[PDB]
Amino acid sequence: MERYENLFAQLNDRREGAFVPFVTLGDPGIEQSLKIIDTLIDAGADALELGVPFSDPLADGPTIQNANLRAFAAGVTPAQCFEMLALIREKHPTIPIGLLMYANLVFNNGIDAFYARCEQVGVDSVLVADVPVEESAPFRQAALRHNIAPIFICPPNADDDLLRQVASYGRGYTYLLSRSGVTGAENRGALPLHHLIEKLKEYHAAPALQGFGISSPEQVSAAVRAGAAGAISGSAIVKIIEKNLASPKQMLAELRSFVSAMKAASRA
Amino acid sequence: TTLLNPYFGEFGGMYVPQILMPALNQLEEAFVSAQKDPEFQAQFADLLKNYAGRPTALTKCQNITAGTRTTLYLKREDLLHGGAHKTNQVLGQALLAKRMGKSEIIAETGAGAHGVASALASALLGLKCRIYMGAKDVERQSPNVFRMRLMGAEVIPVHSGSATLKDACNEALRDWSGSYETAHYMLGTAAGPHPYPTIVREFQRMIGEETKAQILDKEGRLPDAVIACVGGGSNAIGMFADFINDTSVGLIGVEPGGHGIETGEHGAPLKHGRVGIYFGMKAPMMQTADGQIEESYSISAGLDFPSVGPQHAYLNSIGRADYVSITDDEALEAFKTLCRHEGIIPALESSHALAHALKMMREQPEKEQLLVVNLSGRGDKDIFTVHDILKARGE
Ligand SMILES: O=P(O)(O)OCCNS(=O)(=O)c1ccc(OC(F)(F)F)cc1
Ligand SMILES: C=C(/N=C/c1c(COP(=O)(O)O)cnc(C)c1O)C(=O)O
Ligand SMILES: [Cl-]
Ligand SMILES: [Cl-]
Ligand SMILES: [Cl-]
Ligand SMILES: [Cl-]
Ligand SMILES: [Cl-]
Ligand SMILES: [Cs+]
Ligand SMILES: [Cs+]
Repeated sequence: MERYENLFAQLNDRREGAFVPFVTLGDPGIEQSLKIIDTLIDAGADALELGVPFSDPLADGPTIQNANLRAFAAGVTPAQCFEMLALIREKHPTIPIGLLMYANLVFNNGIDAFYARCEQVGVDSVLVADVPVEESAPFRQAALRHNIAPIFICPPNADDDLLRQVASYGRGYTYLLSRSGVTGAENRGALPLHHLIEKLKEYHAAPALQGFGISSPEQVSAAVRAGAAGAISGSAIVKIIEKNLASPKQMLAELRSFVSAMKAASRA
Repeated sequence: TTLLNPYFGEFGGMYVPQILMPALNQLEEAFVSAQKDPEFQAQFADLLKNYAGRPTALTKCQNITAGTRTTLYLKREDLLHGGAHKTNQVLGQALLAKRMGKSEIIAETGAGAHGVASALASALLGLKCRIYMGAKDVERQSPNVFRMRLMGAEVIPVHSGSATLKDACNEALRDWSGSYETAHYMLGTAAGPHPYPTIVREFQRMIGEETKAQILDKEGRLPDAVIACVGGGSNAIGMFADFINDTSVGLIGVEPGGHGIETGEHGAPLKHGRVGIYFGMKAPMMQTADGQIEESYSISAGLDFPSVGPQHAYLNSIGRADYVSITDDEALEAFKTLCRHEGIIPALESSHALAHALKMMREQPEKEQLLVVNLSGRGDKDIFTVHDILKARGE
């Protein structure tokens, strides 16, 4: 969890927001995914959000559904994902790495054993998309025992009780949801979130990253201007992978151009 | 926090994205309030009696038990308006949707019987109904697609994954997570996140209450066992609930064996799966060794689902209820037997329950036993699929 603390301290010094891409590990294959991730980092990614392919990702829209499917077509398993995470950490000692999990993959062979493996490969946070705060106790306890930040969701319909819980329970960063619905670049968030950002800061929550529907540099700037510590973009990144499956070279060139632009938008 | 216990032992819970928790809490509050509201209860009772036709008959077989000491009654949910037990709890949930000010209904359907129930209640009560249905089921349960569309509902084919009930369930939840302010998710079985397993049971429990009163009137005693097929668990928990405290009454749930348990092409997670977390609930799952949710298989679209409701997992764990499986071929033979020797065309789902009852009788034909099968629906949706299968044999 300390890699996030170090990142946000450095970004605060430079009056900078964080830009955090999401991709599915192993999409479209293990080798190309590792190259994709190296390009995301070289182009300016401040941290990573990394999905482990799951059979039924019910918080994801079609773009990331298809990313999961491509990884499965390449035979990618959670065990291979942990192999990949070790290789990423070996190359990149300081970048914060957060996993996007669904509950059954964490629960399957023991919750404690899952977070132990996260600690052994050098993961910094885990977000379990289908575990609300009300069900979170064994997950967040296991995370903290293994020095893993448990990532909580602050939705736009959050009441005061929820803001206080996520501020107290969370570590690393607070996930500020742009909108209702599932992941996807096509639906862009509607209501401003200034109130929630300010309450989270009042309650000493982990710094807020906005996500869902962030697909353009203007949206990244707007998140920072509204007071958030940064922004996460997944479907817009994955769309570049989908569009360039037959040209891996062009795929990385467009990913680099997009990430650098999205990162530039986070700089004051 | 919740008003009611979300768990049955270790099973159950509310494993949904945080965004959906206010909708679940709102639904739970509306349910608790409605259960105390005499006006809601009277409207629900009125619809069940004068619109749906309750109470349903309890029919004594006679031909198919001849030469044995089994007495077999069928609880005739096939006679309910819509053609299946699904109508009972749809009427209650539709009233809940209106109580919460929702104007739209989302539903999943496999057999199409819950889709038809959702469409007819939405037509009656003024709701705009959209129904997700796997594309395989759109074909093999096609009569219910025609019925849904003729009542004005939107039927959305789902081509993803196995293109069956699980995949429809995924799309329904994904939709709800972005539309819950206006749409109520009318989940069709006793599964999913709390409060659905509780609501669905309470809105189906008249099945077992009527059965108890009817058996006592006709036989002067409780049944030895009540038998029901188990997809997500609604018709079985509806039959079981009023008998749970009558410890002499066996509670037998029948999961689909598909092509045979040993083939892995089945829908029997309660006896052949492993506890996991999916579709909002901690419950037995068909899953791979590393925790991917599998695809199920059954000849019967209504049972073709890789999990089961949490109260059944709990009743099994403590030994109060016993669960078994019946294969495609066993279900088909029971379907033919009921058509030809009692003049009732059963749903293929319900045929799994009947097949196990006929096995209990045939295996021990001198055992005196008084049995009730929940005949959860009629087989009009299955006649073209079954006819094709039998024609390909010869029969
Ligand atoms: O840019 P988009 O719209 O594709 O957003 C994708 C971001 N990916 S992620 O791992 O942060 C992410 C975060 C939360 C999710 O569900 C939950 F909110 F319920 F937890 C799902 C994915
Ligand atoms: C899956 C559906 N129904 C299932 C069903 C079932 C299995 O569902 P429950 O376990 O919830 O009763 C049993 N009997 C009939 C007539 C059914 O239609 C559906 O119509 O969507
Ligand atoms: Cl491939
Ligand atoms: Cl904190
Ligand atoms: Cl009541
Ligand atoms: Cl329509
Ligand atoms: Cl009484
Ligand atoms: Cs008999
Ligand atoms: Cs099932």
